[PDB]
Amino acid sequence: GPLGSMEDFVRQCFNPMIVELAEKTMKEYGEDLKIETNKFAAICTHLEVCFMYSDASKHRFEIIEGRDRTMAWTVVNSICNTTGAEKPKFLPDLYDYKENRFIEIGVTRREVHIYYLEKANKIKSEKTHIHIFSFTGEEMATKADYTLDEESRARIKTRLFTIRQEMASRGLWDSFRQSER
Ligand SMILES: Oc1ccc(/C=N/Nc2ccc(Cl)cc2)c(O)c1O
Ligand SMILES: Oc1ccc(/C=N/Nc2ccc(Cl)cc2)c(O)c1O
Ligand SMILES: [Mn+2]
Ligand SMILES: [Mn+2]
Repeated sequence: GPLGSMEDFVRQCFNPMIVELAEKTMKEYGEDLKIETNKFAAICTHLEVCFMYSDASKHRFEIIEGRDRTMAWTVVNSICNTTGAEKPKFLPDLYDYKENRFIEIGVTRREVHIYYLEKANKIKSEKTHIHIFSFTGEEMATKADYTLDEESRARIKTRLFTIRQEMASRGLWDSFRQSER
């Protein structure tokens, strides 16, 4: 039927804090949200997932993603100094105080195993744990260790589904999906 605006969708669907942080991430990349709207949506989604992952167990995780790059590195360095954790080469998304490791969060509509292998190939760090979510409910994680319980992860998955369903309902899903990578 009607074909909506992705910008409208993002602003109606995500929390304003998430939207603004997303805008900042894009601006930090010099990129224009009004042209790269699908990517804007992707950034909001990834942010929301990182935030949900953290809220699934308050104070277990330190959030790295969403901060200014400089500030993010200061947080990472302080964590490494306090815990003795090995400094990663790339900025990760979270730190798990319980399992004593950084976490990289991926969100994709590509096939999750391939996506996982790509992330793990890029990272090169034996320590950073990778957790990949797809919009279809599949997930993939380092050493089949999924960190959180089924309830929490299902909450994340459900949110992803809701996003996909509302996109599809506005006619936005095809473009969004095809726009990855
Ligand atoms: O889920 C994630 C996927 C990618 C990134 C970081 N990407 N960084 C990056 C991506 C593209 C260029 Cl050209 C330069 C740097 C990242 O920080 C994530 O949390
Ligand atoms: O030009 C670009 C547009 C989008 C992306 C990232 N897209 N990520 C994404 C895109 C679609 C789905 Cl369904 C899930 C995740 C991106 O990395 C780009 O460089
Ligand atoms: Mn990140
Ligand atoms: Mn990530």
